Amino acid sequence: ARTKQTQDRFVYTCNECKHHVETRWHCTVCEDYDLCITCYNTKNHDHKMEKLG
Amino acid sequence: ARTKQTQDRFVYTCNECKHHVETRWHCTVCEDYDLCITCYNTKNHDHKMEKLG
Ligand SMILES: [Cl-]
Ligand SMILES: [Cl-]
Ligand SMILES: [Zn+2]
Ligand SMILES: [Zn+2]
Ligand SMILES: [Zn+2]
Ligand SMILES: [Zn+2]
Repeated sequence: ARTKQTQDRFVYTCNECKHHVETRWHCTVCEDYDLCITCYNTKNHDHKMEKLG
Repeated sequence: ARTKQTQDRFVYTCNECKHHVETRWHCTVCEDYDLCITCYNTKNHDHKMEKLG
């Protein structure tokens, strides 16, 4: 038997271009700062970042 | 930036023992009939089944 269960998930946007991102450079210092790959390679953030997918 | 999004998913139980199942034998004929592996191997359903995980 199957039923529906409601749950949540995280959805990310690039803090710079405001676009939806799944692969993202995540700031290890800011609380809530992510960049798309293009913005990472264009306007680089002055904190250590990690690339998450 | 991250925010929460609400969404749903399917959760399955064994129609026989009523336990939660993730690996399950699914009836190809009934609309809503699943068996856990133990119940599949114990009280077999008189329809073709497929094993889903
Ligand atoms: Cl990159
Ligand atoms: Cl089996
Ligand atoms: Zn961007
Ligand atoms: Zn930062
Ligand atoms: Zn069962
Ligand atoms: Zn059946």
